[PDB]
Amino acid sequence: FVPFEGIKNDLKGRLMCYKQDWTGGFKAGFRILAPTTYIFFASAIPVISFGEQLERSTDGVLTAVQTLASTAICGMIHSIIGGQPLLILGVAEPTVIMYTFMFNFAKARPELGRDLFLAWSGWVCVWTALMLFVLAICGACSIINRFTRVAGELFGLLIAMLFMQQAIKGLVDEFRIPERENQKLKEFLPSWRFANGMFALVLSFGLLLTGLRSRKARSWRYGTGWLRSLIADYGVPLMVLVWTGVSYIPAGDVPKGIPRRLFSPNTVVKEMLDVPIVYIIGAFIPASMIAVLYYFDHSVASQLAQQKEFNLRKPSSYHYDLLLLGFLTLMCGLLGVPPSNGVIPQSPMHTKSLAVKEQRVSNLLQSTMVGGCVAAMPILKMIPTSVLWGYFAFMAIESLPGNQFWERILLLFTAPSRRFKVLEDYHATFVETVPFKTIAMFTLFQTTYLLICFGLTWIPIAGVMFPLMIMFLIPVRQYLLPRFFKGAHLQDLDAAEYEEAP
Amino acid sequence: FVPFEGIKNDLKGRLMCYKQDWTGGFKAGFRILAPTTYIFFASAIPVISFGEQLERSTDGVLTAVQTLASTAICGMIHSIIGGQPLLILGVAEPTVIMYTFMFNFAKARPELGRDLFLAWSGWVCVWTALMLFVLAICGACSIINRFTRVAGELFGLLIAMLFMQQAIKGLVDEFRIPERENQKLKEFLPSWRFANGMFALVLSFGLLLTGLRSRKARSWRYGTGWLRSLIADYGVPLMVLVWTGVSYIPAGDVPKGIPRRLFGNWTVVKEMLDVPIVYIIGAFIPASMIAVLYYFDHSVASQLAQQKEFNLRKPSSYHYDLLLLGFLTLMCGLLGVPPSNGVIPQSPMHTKSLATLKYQLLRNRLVATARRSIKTNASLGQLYDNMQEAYHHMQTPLVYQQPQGLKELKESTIQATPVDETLFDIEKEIDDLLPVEVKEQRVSNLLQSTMVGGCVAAMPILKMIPTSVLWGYFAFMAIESLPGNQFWERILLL
Repeated sequence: FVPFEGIKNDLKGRLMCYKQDWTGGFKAGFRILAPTTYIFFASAIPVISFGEQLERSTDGVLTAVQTLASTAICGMIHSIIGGQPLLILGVAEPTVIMYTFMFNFAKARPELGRDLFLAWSGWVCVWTALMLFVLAICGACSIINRFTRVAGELFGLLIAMLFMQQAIKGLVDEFRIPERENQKLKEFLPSWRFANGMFALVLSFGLLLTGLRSRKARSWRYGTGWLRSLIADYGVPLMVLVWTGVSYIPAGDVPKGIPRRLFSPNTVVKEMLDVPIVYIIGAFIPASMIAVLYYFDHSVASQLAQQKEFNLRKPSSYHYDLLLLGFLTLMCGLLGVPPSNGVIPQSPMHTKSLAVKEQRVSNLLQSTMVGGCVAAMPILKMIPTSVLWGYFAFMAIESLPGNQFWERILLLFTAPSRRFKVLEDYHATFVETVPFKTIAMFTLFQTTYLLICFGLTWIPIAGVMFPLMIMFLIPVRQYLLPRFFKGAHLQDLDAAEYEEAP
Repeated sequence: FVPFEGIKNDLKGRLMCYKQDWTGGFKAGFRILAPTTYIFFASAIPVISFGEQLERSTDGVLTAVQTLASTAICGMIHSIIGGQPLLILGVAEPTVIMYTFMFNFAKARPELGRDLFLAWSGWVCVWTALMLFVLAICGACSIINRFTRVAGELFGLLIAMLFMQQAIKGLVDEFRIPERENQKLKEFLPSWRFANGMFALVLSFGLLLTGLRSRKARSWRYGTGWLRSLIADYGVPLMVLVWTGVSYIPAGDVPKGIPRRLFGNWTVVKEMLDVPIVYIIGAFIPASMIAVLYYFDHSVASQLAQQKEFNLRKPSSYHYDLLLLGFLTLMCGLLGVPPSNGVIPQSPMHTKSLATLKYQLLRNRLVATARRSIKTNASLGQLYDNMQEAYHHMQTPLVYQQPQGLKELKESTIQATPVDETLFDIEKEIDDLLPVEVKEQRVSNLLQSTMVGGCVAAMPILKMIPTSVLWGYFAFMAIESLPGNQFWERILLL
């Protein structure tokens, strides 16, 4: 834990390949575009969905333009001066949740209001950058090995639940009058509101079901190899386009705003000095919580992108990456946009697509395209919001497959006389090596923790504390769990490597 | 092609399993209700839709009451004295089309007009009955044997396309204005028309998708076997009820008719004699067309319910079935209702449901016997003989064929392995040595026909069903009319 040691080590490790990285990227030629476009489509649509969530949750202060710009800037900078180019940057759901909490707090206070929300957010980002610098300097990244599977899987399921809740909220709001739209428009008549809601249900469920079916095209039997690969890779953007075109079918027989489409339109230092000093101090709380969230997620995403099975020939840069994230957080705060952090499963998808051809080019190009999406905002404003709610549900459902916590929940909800069906197919090792009752106790404890965190998320002010509960899982797993469980049981239940059996 | 030879052979063949048919039907208790309810819904929904279509296109002379009564009476009579109880009788779309043509013709003739439409229809039915009698007596059904598998696969695909086209037409009509309702109503505004159409789309697609998914409940890792069997048996009726309930959720914020909802017999002999004799003779033309259509439809439906893959132990009655169809057509014409005939996919679906019923009964019996034997000796070869004995005891003694019997114990199964329960799972292995067999009987057909008959008295309950549910079920049946026919598989592989 010698100060600055990790940063110097990572800088020296990565400084012997910079030219090699760029040249290898250039040598890839035009064949490097397919992974680039694949990751670009994997990253842009979720970012637009988060932007729409912010727009509906920030009264239009933050929209898809801000999230797109933040993603582009942070990604390109991480490409140029980052330590782990394979890591994908963007605006993630936890950041959106923290910003929603911050806005809900700021609005209720006449001192700050909606006009000083961005200034307060920038102060929060300054504090977060300070804490990230402190963490990177004090060598806290040396203990990333303690982020055991339990915490990662619980956080994944929590994010999936948040996505599902957001999709349901969007579908429910599709039946109502938007808060900041004229109420005398013909499209907001009760008949047209009901029609718009029903059309939104149709479009969202069509998108969701077709995407889920298309995810598994390479296991189909019809069509050419290149077509099957194309479907399995781009079923998401293809379905988004198809259901947009479908949404345009009755356009001639219905009012202009049927179905509803993206509401997003086509420096804040001066206001920073106007924030009362007391709130500049009070920005410490959300700043600390955001620092915790980032310290978790960036490290976990880098780890996932740097799995040993990839046989990567270049070292890791956890400390330098955290320092660069602190700087990026500061700059995003100054520019009045939400900060970005490493994202999942975008980084592992980028790594698998590059399978390895490590370079700083693919990420740079994909971030440049995500930024250029801003210049095409008139094109993006053709997408209905029901498609975005369907996409939220799609992400929620797709977070589950590789999660052992979800599998153990399913085992819990399986009838006793039916575990042979579970054994018949692929499964984990703890099913055979561990007694069922211990698995049940573990799953009950994990589920209780997850529901406690989800319920805390609903608290208006104190609900900004869920990163603390997530972080508490490290000391709990370290000390309390061994008391109530026995060695190999915990080791197999909380293995760092995904084990499967035939 | 000797006169009466085919009918005599069919009657001789069937008369030696009649009491066996009834006793087999009564052997199973209420467990026979699952095939009965499945087929009852499959037969009632299309008949109600056809009745509504006839009511719209026939100026209210023929409604769903007539089609329901025809289906019920013809089904009961066939189930009692049919000859092939696996056949399901009902009013088919071709009959609807022909009756629509006949009404459109009669309405333009002042001599016939509208009041004399049913009498002319009855005379057409009399001619059709005579033609069917001639075809049955001369053994014209022998040509049915010549027709190969493709001759039935093509017909099945044609019926599937008809059902899908009907579903799409209903969904489209949900968006437009009915030609009989009051044009100046709140629920018929353009905005409310669009809302109704979109709600209908939601309801129909939900019913279709949930039914298709619940069809496969038996191969699930979750729930108790009793619950999985209940779902796999009554999913489609359950989904009909569930989505009917869902359609009522927004009822407090919409006009009266959003979404759109759905809504005995007599004798025409007296007015039959009032028809002038230029149309009694003129009925020969549509009579010949309907006779040929029924001759083809009845036979193909009967032979699609008797595929060789099902290993049926009882003979066929094509000739006697055609004779009874002629008699039933005469009766229906005299009663002033459209005639019934063998309908697909209802008949192959009936056979499949009965096969599944027998398979599940056999699986339960063999699992119970295996569990009993595993405790006492369980020698893995003394247990298999016990299972074979249980199988043989369960079967019904007949005179034509012999039970298939449990198939050979696979080499891999024995090589993998008294008997160690840890290395012998009954559920995994029992499915691999069970033959395909059909629980043939006359009780399911009679109960389904009686339920269709009671639907006539249960109209106020039927008034709550939205039409989008009907269209979703039509799509489900269309997908059911190509459940893996070799023609469809070969088209897929291309």
